Amino acid sequence: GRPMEVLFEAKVGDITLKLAQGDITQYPAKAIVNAANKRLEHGGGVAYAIAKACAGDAGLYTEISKKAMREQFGRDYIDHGEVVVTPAMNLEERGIKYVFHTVGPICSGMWSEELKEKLYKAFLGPLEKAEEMGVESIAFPAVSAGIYGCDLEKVVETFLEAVKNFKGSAVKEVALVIYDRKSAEVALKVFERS
Amino acid sequence: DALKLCPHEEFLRLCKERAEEIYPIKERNNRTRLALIICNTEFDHLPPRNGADFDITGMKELLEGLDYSVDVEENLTARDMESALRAFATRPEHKSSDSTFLVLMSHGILEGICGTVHDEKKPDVLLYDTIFQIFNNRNCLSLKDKPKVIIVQAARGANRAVYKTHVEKDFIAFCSSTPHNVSWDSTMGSIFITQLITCFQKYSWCCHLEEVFRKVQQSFETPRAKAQMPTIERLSMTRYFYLFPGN
Ligand SMILES: N=C1O[C@@H]2[C@H](O)[C@@H](COP(=O)(O)OP(=O)(O)OC[C@H]3O[C@@H](n4cnc5c(N)ncnc54)[C@H](O)[C@@H]3O)O[C@@H]2N1CCC[C@@H](N)C=O
Repeated sequence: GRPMEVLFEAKVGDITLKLAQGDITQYPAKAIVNAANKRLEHGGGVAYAIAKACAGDAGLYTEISKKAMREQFGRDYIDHGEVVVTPAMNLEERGIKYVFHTVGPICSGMWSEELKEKLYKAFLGPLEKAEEMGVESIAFPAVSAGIYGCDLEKVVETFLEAVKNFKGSAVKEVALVIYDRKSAEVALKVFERS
Repeated sequence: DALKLCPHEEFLRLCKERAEEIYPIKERNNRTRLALIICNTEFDHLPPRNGADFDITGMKELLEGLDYSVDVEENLTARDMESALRAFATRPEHKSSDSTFLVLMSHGILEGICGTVHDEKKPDVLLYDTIFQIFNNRNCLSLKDKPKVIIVQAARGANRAVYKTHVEKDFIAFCSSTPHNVSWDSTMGSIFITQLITCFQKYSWCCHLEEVFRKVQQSFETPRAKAQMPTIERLSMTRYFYLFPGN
């Protein structure tokens, strides 16, 4: 498919961390993370892209996701840090087995310690879910850096903090995937400071 | 986009020529209109109603623009919803008022509206009959013979001897039971409240309340939206309610 370009690779413990530029629906990781809302309504953003790539129809993957959410949490909504796991379906041909749905906070141009802790849990949650299931590779989008309007540099910094604080032996590869080139250059600068 | 005002000379004309057919307006200097918004956004056992904060602000500023003093109550149990309504019914400013608005927004079932702690195995429901009974002619004398407008947005999906004709008078309820499907677009909230505010802003200067509600319904009279058509319920008004914005 379209070009996947690794811009940075380093070891955080035994975990190999990569920063890549491209489409997360084409990244070769056993699990990819969705920047969802609390209802798993995949109506726009990377959520719509993942839902359509998995099921052909984004509305179908929304219903599949809502069924999984009730089965896994006993309710029809999730909070920051909680992760719903759904089959990747059509994405299996690219080596992706699961979608991990996470929900970041809505900054809307602001930033606070409350917003950071919510975004931190939304990044750490999928890492801990991968460790619980023995999933060896996981790829992340820039959760909350798009429609929810959190500053990209703060998002990438919070992501790196979750990776550095994560403790796990099953997870061997973590990737952050940025679509547009300008935001990927911003993320690379943050990666190199840290 | 703001509330269009009715000129004062048309306010005196309609009050004089069609006095027997419209609800009387209290003189603005001694008038103390009261309105109440009860909105449940967060629930213990139900999905959150995102966008409700924009609906609260929109409805509050619309009612204040219609010269109502608006009390706002948020995230109440069914017990406390009933207590707030009974307290609102006893307010003395109603004696110096000509009308009132009640705006109730939450999850709903067929028989009533849900409180914050509702669950299907342990229900927390304020029955609709309890709402009308609290404000009827026997229990709320300060609003007797005065129009009582009840706007209800009760999203379905929360659960997976006619003394009434004599006492329940001058009510009108405008109800939307659409399941909560608000988009996660900052510029707006629910489509029902957005259309309600827009039609009030455009038509309150020339149309009475029932005509404004029909303008809202007309905006849903299209194939993609007709399933969500809001309904007029428990109508007991004896006259037309002209808001006369700005008067
Ligand atoms: N219904 C919905 O469910 C989701 C959530 O509610 C909400 C979360 O927002 P989020 O957390 O900021 O995540 P985003 O997707 O916006 O961006 C996340 C970041 O990944 C980038 N990126 C986009 N594509 C790809 C891709 N293929 N590969 C790799 N990276 C990709 C973006 O450039 C960005 O940098 O949006 C969704 N949404 C629409 C609601 C908006 C509408 N109501 C109008 O307001």
